[PDB]
Amino acid sequence: KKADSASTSLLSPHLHFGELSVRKVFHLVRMKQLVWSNEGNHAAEESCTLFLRSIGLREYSRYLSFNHPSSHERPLLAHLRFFPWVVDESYFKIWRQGRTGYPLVDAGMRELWATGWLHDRIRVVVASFFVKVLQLPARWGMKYFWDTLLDADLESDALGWQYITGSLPDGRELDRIDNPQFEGYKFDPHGEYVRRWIPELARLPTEWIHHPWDAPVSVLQAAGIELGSNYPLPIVELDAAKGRLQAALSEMWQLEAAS
Amino acid sequence: RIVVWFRRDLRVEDNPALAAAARAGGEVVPAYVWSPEEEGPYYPGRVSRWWISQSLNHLDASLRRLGAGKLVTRRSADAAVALLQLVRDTGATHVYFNHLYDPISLVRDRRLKEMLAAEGIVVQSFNSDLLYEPWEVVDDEGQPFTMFDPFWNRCLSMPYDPPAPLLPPKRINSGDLSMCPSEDLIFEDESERGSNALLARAWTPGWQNADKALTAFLNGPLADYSVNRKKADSASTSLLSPHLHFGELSVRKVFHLVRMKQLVWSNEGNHAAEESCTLFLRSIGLREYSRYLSFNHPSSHERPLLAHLRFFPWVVDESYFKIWRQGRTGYPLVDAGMRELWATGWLHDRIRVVVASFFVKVLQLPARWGMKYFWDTLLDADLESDALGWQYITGSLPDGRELDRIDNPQFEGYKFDPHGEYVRRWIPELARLPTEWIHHPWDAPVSVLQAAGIELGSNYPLPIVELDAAKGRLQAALSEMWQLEAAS
Amino acid sequence: GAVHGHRLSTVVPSSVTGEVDYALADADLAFKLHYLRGVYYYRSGDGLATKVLKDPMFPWLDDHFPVAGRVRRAEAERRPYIKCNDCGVRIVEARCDRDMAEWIRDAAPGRIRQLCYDKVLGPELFFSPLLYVQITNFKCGGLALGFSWAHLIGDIPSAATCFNKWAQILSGKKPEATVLTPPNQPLPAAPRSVKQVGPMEDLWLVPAGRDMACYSFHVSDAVLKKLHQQAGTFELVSALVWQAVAKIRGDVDTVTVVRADAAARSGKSLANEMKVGYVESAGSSPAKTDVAELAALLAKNVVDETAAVAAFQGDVLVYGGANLTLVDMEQVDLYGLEIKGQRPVYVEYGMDGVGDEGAVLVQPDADGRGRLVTVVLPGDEIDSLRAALGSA
Ligand SMILES: Cc1cc2nc3c(=O)[nH]c(=O)nc-3n(C[C@H](O)[C@H](O)[C@H](O)COP(=O)(O)OP(=O)(O)OC[C@H]3O[C@@H](n4cnc5c(N)ncnc54)[C@H](O)[C@@H]3O)c2cc1C
Ligand SMILES: Cc1cc2nc3c(=O)[nH]c(=O)nc-3n(C[C@H](O)[C@H](O)[C@H](O)COP(=O)(O)OP(=O)(O)OC[C@H]3O[C@@H](n4cnc5c(N)ncnc54)[C@H](O)[C@@H]3O)c2cc1C
Repeated sequence: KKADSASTSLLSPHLHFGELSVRKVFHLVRMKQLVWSNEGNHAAEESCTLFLRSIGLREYSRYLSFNHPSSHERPLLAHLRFFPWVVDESYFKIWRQGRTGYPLVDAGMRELWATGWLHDRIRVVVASFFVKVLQLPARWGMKYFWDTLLDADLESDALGWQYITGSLPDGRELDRIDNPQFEGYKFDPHGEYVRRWIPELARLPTEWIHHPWDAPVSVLQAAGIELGSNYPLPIVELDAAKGRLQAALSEMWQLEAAS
Repeated sequence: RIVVWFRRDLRVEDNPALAAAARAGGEVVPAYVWSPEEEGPYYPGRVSRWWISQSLNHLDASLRRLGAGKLVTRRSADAAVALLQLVRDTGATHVYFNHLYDPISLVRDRRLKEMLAAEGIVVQSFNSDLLYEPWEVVDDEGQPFTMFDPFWNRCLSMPYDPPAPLLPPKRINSGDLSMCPSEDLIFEDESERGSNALLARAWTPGWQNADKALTAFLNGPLADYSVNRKKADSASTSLLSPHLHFGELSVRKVFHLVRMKQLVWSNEGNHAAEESCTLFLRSIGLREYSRYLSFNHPSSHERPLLAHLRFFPWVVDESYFKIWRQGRTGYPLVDAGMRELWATGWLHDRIRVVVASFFVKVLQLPARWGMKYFWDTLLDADLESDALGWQYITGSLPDGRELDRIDNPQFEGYKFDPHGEYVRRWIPELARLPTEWIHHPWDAPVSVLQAAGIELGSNYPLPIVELDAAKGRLQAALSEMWQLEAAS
Repeated sequence: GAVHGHRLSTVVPSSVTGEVDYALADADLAFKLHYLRGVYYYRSGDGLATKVLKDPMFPWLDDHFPVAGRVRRAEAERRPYIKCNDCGVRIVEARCDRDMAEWIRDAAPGRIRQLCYDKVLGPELFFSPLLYVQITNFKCGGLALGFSWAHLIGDIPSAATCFNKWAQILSGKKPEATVLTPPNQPLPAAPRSVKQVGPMEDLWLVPAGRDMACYSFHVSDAVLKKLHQQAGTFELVSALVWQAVAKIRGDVDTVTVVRADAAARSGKSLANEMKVGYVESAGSSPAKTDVAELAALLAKNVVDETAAVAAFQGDVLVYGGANLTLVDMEQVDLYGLEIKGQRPVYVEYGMDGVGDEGAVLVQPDADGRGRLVTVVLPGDEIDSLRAALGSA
């Protein structure tokens, strides 16, 4: 789950272009499991279990597209057909440039433009934020991912969005917005991920690094930060966004039971 | 019996004061007094204070492991007052310290000699900071040198070598200092402690870490120093400057260790590494020349630091100074360095040249302003070395850099950051901007800046001052200065 | 050799709650100046590193989001409420090169106060956490969890049953749901079981003046039945100390007593329905009383003042405010704090913010065989009561 280090395989774009046989990955990992088990390395043994599960998610990516493809009666994200999307090209551009004032969101949005790749958990942070905070058309941030991901994969992109929007029973809870400090603590305990991609925030102590707008002015200035000039103010506030979330979801469930 | 007064020699190896107190026979009381009010404008700045707080703790344990009760920490506004309370309180015969060379210490410390010699204390001062004493190196008429090349050429041809580094004491005897109290020193505002502690991401102050950084550089990037010393996109230099400012490392050990590496490399045919040592010692000699300048030609009133820029009409503009500190100038090489200076307390020497040259050539703000900011943000903020650097970049020295001239940012970029990887590390916004325009984005076509995802003015700032406006205003400011200068 | 190196962190609810006000009852506001200090001790610190203890707190505080809020005051036409902003609860990491076994069998003055964080609704009223958790490692490989919990948030059954839903979380079992969705709405003379004290501004702790101190004692099942051979257990070892304190100070004929009765409990997990009521020794001197009758006195001579304390408009202090007050909690799941398999070796609850009257909390032990009782006393007073109790 950590993004403050190279914790995952970074085989993502290779596997999309068939540059590496998943069957070879499977056989080699399974045999690594056997040696570690025999070496008393239980944690490492446990690790391959989860890594193969991540391989299986790519299998499930093709399963869902072969069995349950989507065109017209239930196209992808059909359940929010009736969602009141904020059509605001200004907010989209601010999300694109990583100028949203939410560090973990801005950090990952820089790396995405920089290296054409993002850690999975950061793939949800900037995506959950795009549809549950700024609440823009999910079809919009989909086309940005398509243009700026090297491992841009039709089925796996489909699965990943369906996951964060809650479009299928495995997915994530809809009327709910992740507190940034929850994200930060799971994906970035020492804030070193955004310090590396947002060197402006380097002096901000770890306690506030994922939510600078709640910091006392005395702390912001001690870190040489001045919200609005040095590092942006939160373009949309969380309270004003979960509020907007209820007003947009029941308006739609009202539209739902009306047809 | 003997007090050892620490100031900017927070080490235990090759420390002639402490090593002679221990070899006198009697006890040794090692102490440090924090008298910053005596430093006037050169009162230690924010992040330099954070270093001393760790360096002293670190030197405390070192001293205690060698048989000491403690390092006595005294507080005062006058060093003599606190020092002679201690000679009384702790009752000593002698006071030993290693003498500094800045204009403040030079006369404060001769007021201490007499002040202490009037209450019967014998005082002795030793050399802890220079290969050669400033009076030891002169020209053929016995005069000080005025340029760096003849001076360093002399040290390299001195009739004797720099004294070999002394060993540390076998152990030191302090007696019972359970009596003697130490004042809890305050180096950090409560408000700043949480951001000051993030400086440890990049640095670890201390005699012990200075020693590990030296053997890291000696066995690593020293061999390529001849060809890479100017680049800021790799760790090309020793990163020893804060350690050397606080005297946590001997320069006489560095000299001797480097001269041994050279002899071996010369016997291995490694000609490029052999010149690397020649050039790195020269950098050690620039630190020697900083002391040689502040001792032989001090700041006076008859002629101050930047005296050649007396009638220079500076731009006074607090807005510009704010943009410069925040690295939002719109010049990527400058912004990249201003971001790293704030985040780590350190800058490669050539990025110092870039950010300071930009300060007095493009924004043309009072050099004092930037000299003060440097003092609050640099971990190695060093009186004589900072003076020499600003004197060099403004052209007060005959050695120094031309006055009536602005660097093309591509000239700076190709010398210190040829692949743009320094800019891209510290300004990730411009990661996808090609090397060809990464140091002057304002010149790129819109298509190229749109491909790089850059909107000059929203994604990354516009040039706060354009080069051609800066050069026009520089000639108008110098002509204004030169018509004024003749009017006197 | 005290506990050292505190470094503090915050945890928040996993979901952001939003604009949301938690109205608190006037029974909640009645205890706004009292604070519970529960500490649980564990043989093993093994496998309970700080991230394993911290990680479950995020889902836990989505079920208990008002404890991660902070206090505000609405205007009148000033009653306080809980701002549903996720300030979170502060976690304090500390160690002690002590062996924990050594320290629990020490009868130490003020260890309750060393292993729980020292802070209350205080000068910074609007940014003061409602809950702190301090994780103290020992060189024994022991680990004590001291919880500093405001009584405004909840009673002690509420405090103790929410902390173990946390331990249910940690170990991988599913807690039974939180109940706070019937909102709290508002509603004479100073009730005698409580005590009036002057307008309390923004620091909700009454200074005691004469320095109060914690201490506690094991009363075993053997003395549990000489108790019998002389009204259930808690009001005879309540009676034991009530008079014991009475030969210490004398004017001890009034005493109020706090009840954690589950029969009056609403079912809602963030409440304040402990029941409050006077006791008076009219017949003869508690210091002159035989214990078996003041025990008999505290069972049927009980007086229900609970409804009236909440209806009090004004700041009051009930534990140790007016009379000495004994504590009814012996039936609170304190050894249900199961860290996956490990349930504690030792649990003791303290308090602060209780007036100079003192208070005694009567609560269970490891075996469910005897009781543990913590006594808040004017510190000069535990010198003698330990002698006073030593006979018993
Ligand atoms: C909104 C969103 C969009 C995504 N878009 C893509 C995409 O275009 N292409 C893509 O390959 N993955 C996509 N993913 C899945 C996941 O984010 C990446 O596969 C993973 O982060 C790439 O890093 P890695 O190769 O080091 O992963 P590892 O941890 O090394 O996983 C091993 C391999 O398993 C596969 N995999 C792992 N997790 C997933 C997953 N959740 N879904 C599908 N396959 C997975 C990948 O091929 C990956 O290389 C998306 C996820 C989300 C939430
Ligand atoms: C405007 C300006 C301000 C400066 N301010 C300082 C300052 O506050 N403190 C400071 O120590 N240096 C200062 N310098 C000098 C130089 O920038 C630093 O010495 C160097 O950047 C430190 O990095 P380093 O230790 O890796 O140097 P290296 O290249 O590894 O050199 C080894 C050592 O030689 C010494 N040295 C190298 N160059 C110089 C120099 N030009 N003048 C004096 N000593 C030198 C330092 O002690 C340094 O640690 C300044 C230069 C300029 C142009």
